[PDB]
Amino acid sequence: SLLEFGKMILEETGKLAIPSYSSYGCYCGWGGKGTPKDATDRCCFVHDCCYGNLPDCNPKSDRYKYKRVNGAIVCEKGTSCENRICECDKAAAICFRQNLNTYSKKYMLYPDFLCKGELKC
Ligand SMILES: CN(C)Cc1c[nH]c2c(CCCO)cccc12
Repeated sequence: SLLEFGKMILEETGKLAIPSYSSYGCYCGWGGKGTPKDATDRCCFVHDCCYGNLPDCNPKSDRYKYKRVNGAIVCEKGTSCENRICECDKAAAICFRQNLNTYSKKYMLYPDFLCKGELKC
């Protein structure tokens, strides 16, 4: 669910999902069009694609369970939708973690008209 993914992002990064990632660039949160601005945005693009692979699942509301096994996120057994949503969100959090070194506040609240360039999943 949206709230769980926000917790997973805070644990990984130390940044609150809202407002650090909720409006970042051309793909994070509401959005998803044009050429991703940077590596963090590419994380959101992949995440957006990952959700798109699951048209009959509801990632905002569906709650999954996960644990930590060496500080590592480990998705636990639930429904097939919940399992698949978890793996999507786990990849995004890790991706954000991996790219904190290039995170830029200038891409926060990025303008929609500046998101141009087709990019398929
Ligand atoms: C409670 N709810 C309002 C939280 C929320 C809104 N947008 C979010 C994003 C967007 C980052 C990925 O697209 C990530 C994690 C949580 C949120």
